[PDB]
Amino acid sequence: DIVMTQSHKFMSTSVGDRVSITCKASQDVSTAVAWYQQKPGQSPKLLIYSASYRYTGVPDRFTGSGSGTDFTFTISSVQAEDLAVYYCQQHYSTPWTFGGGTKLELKRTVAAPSVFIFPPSDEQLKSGTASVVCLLNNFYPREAKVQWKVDNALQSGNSQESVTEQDSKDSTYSLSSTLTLSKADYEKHKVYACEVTHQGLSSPVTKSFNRGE
Amino acid sequence: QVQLKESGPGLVAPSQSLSITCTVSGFSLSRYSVHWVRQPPGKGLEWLGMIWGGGSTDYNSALKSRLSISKDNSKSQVFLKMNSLQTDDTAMYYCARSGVRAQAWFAYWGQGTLVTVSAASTKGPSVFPLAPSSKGTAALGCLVKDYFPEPVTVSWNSGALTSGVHTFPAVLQSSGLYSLSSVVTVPSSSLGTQTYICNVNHKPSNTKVDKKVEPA
Repeated sequence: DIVMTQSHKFMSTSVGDRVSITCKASQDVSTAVAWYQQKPGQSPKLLIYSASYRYTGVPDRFTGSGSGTDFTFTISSVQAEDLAVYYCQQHYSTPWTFGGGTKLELKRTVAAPSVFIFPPSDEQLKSGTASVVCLLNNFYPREAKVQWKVDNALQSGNSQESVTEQDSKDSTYSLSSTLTLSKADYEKHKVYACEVTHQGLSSPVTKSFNRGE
Repeated sequence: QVQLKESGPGLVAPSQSLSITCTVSGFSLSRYSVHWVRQPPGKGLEWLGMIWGGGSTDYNSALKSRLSISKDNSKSQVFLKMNSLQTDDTAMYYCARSGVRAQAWFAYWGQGTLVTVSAASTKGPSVFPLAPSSKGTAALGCLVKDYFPEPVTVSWNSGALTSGVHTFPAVLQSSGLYSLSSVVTVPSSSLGTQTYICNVNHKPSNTKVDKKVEPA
């Protein structure tokens, strides 16, 4: 089998920049190399086939070159919506094999998060469990610290968080953190606070609610 | 327009088989090859096999003959069958149509179907509101909790609302059940007046839930 190697799993760039992604085959594959773009939540989309041909409807900013073992995919002016994982693939001989992908990530100016806190619903409280959720909306860069406090005491070990991929229009991330307590613990405390530290905030921002108020 | 769509089981118990149907439209299966490719969550792509317009098949040797493919040209269906599933077979499975110049590159793909290999039980979600604060941009959402396996989808106001929506990656809790939130920011001014409903679908459990989200 033929191995296709992309040298980087990640490539940092900025909108309007030219970026090139390399893919090297372990055997001479002539010009039989395709390039796909896989945006978050979607299947791969074919951009280039036979090393340098654009597929129907593919924008002119995408090109490919190479022949033999060394192939390059280039975006001549990166657009915000070009955030994706790019894969090369050889279509030279079976089994068809893919490179391991290179995720483009876009540098942009600092944006502070807009922070929101949500109490558990009374519906859920019937169930015996309380989930409190904190949303950090549309910030950059990725690095952010969310600290939960319940009656002013720092929590640890009872939250999980997740973060979206860079947005296709504004290049920001958003983050959800969920603090999980039993219903009896939630009912016994009064003040629930999400404290957010981010490069865009001159000091940490706290959003909070009082149970029952 | 050329379209392919997979239908798969969601969960397969270990050692048992996987059957996936790829229904296509927009083209004739007698004239194009259809391939199967899979992608473990967060990982890369692995080509599995193809069935030619004419009926012949070829399979990746790595699958150790566990995989076969058949089709029904008249009903525009291609079927993947793979025996003896184990952990490495957890993945999103795609069918794709190859180009004709046949070229083994893949010009059209289905949306894929996630197969999770697990001895656990399917469980549908509970859906709770994230009600917009009474204390101007407002945020509201839906918390989608305690389901298995992945995935769920969430749209808002049946797809009418897309702008400023953020649906987060699920996280698996220690119970073995997933939890996910979907939020959206909207103008405060719409809150008295605009109705906001998150529409949740969990196909593994054949479950659909709409949840009206209101100021409390």
